[PDB]
Amino acid sequence: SLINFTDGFESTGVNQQPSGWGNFVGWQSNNPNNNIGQSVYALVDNTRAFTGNNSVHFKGGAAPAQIVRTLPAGLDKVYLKAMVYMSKKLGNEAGDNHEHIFGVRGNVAQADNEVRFGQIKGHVGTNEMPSDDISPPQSQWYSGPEIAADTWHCVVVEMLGGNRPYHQLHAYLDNQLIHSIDSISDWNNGGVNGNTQWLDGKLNYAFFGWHSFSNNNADVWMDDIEISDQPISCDSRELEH
Amino acid sequence: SLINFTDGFESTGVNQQPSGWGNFVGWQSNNPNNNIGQSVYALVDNTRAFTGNNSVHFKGGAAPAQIVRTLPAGLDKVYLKAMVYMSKKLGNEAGDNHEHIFGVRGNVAQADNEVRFGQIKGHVGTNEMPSDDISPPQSQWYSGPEIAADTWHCVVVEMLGGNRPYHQLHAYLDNQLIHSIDSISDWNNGGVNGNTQWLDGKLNYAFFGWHSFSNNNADVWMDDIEISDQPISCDSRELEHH
Ligand SMILES: [Ca+2]
Ligand SMILES: [Ca+2]
Ligand SMILES: [Mg+2]
Ligand SMILES: [Mg+2]
Ligand SMILES: [Mg+2]
Ligand SMILES: [Mg+2]
Repeated sequence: SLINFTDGFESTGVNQQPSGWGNFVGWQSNNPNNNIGQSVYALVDNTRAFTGNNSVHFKGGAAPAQIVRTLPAGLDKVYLKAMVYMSKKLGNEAGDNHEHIFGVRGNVAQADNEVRFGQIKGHVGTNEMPSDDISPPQSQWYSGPEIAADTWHCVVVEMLGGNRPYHQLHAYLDNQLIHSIDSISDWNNGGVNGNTQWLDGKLNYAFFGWHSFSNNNADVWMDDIEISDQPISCDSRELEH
Repeated sequence: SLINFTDGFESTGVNQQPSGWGNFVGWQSNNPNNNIGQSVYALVDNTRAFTGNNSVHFKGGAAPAQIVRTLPAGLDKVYLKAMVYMSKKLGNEAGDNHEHIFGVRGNVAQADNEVRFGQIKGHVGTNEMPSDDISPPQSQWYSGPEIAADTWHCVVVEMLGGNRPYHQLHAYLDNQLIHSIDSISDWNNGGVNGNTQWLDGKLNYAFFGWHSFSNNNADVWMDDIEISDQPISCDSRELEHH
């Protein structure tokens, strides 16, 4: 209703930043050096794709490599979805700090006010900034469902904000629930400093890519991105490839 | 002489960013949220100092916390100096990736074109971006001189660029030489991609603070910072012979 967006990257040339998207590359919003000569980039690639010719290829690590899209004013909730292919797994990973593929941010220039989905402490899940809280709690770290390397996955994240008693997040892999934030006790460290409305101010930009706080370089490809304020799920082709 | 700058932080109020410096805090140049309410900052502090009442207190980690000074155009060399007090050590440290306290950068917006002195792979030394090369080589890693936690140190970094056959860096602790780069074989990964003039374009901004690529939070205090195109050293008081 406020946004119904899809992108398969098919109209953008190879080695170019996806048309219509901004970037967050090397900790800089709209880095002017997002190009195939750098070690960190977010560029269209026609050598791997889920549909059509093209995907977006993120090459990064500790230095983020992301595309970023503005979200409409007044969103209460958002759904992020993509076909995702990664060089390493997420989940069930000893030694991890945290790493993420999808998120929303409040301020374009900074990664210090955002919600980050991928894994935390080696379990699929979420990190919020600026609290630096993480979900799930410590009991579940370094275990749980895996998002395997070297295959296409259909990943969906639902973020429910606005006028409800407690903001929520649900993440899915191939339409199976793999992570939930339903109440304050789903956070490790006291629940985003006690803020029940913890998506407030976060839904200004959507971002996709690779960002590791575990010192791991990766290559990630995404295709068939969808962003909506109404629910999204994976279709027969995305499930059964 | 184009620059001969000293700062003891005595004229700035406590909890304020040092007057006349820029910042690089949480990966943003001149971050407007550099204040005592945040988890990452670079602020004047009177709870510890080497001279007078005040030092600059860096609180950071993976997220950098730094002050930044613009350097004059056309430097061929620069010396960076400070009294430094750290919550953890540099050097002789197992499992370290790299971390740094001093540096110079070419472009104010990014940490991807700079020279970084502190430790690399647990030995005191230097990391260059964008090559990501490190000095000394692998044989010396996780060993060598220590810059101990919880005491004041007088640290000097000498960077020699310009028209010489190979750019050099030397670092000194209490006037003792602890780290040198003066030949391509001092680099682990084959020498900044072959660039003999590897300080070219790097002497635009000097920075001081804490930045870990080893996921270590720290608190660092510095006092009596100096920047110059002529040599800088430590006086007997700074050496703490007592
Ligand atoms: Ca496509
Ligand atoms: Ca002082
Ligand atoms: Mg699949
Ligand atoms: Mg669809
Ligand atoms: Mg001393
Ligand atoms: Mg002096």
